Amino acid sequence: ANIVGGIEYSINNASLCSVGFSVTRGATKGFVTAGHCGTVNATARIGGAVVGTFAARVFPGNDRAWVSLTSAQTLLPRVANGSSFVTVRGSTEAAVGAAVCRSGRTTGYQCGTITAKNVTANYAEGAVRGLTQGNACMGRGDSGGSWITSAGQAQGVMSGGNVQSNGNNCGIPASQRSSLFERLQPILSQYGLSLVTG
Repeated sequence: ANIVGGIEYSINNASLCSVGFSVTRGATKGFVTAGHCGTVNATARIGGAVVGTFAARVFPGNDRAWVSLTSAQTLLPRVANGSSFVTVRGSTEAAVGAAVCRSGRTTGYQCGTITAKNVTANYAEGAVRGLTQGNACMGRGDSGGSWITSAGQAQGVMSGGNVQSNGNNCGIPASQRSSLFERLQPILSQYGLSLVTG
């Protein structure tokens, strides 16, 4: 499969999440995603086909993981924006107030601004600390997916947010949204990963 931020993948033939970003670990191909999407060794599929397995994750506390892919997968420095793409150009972290977008299999490509840093989410499984908050909308299944600026700076991976009874927070105003992502930089260093860029 072609590995593009925001696309769907399944975990053990069960849950669906979204790809974060193509990465390498030495010779090993991978993608980063959210930790709550799978346990170590869980099987990832795209397009009906096995593409790899969860190599490592931290969740709760953090919310991060990477999927170690077979060599047959095609890593790409891209995030889905409708039928188009946003090129991944680096991992510079944006400040509060910056515009940012996110991509995922439920709500597609959505944009807003960064409103706060170092936010704690109290999820079912436990607290997750250190999250960045934006007011782009999202919904269930967008977890793991890319957060990126239009200028191509990869920010992090979708963790959670204040989804409403319809499964998303797109039906409330931006001022009322809390959409939380796990910062990319600590994921990259904890697992020794390099971001695929173009």
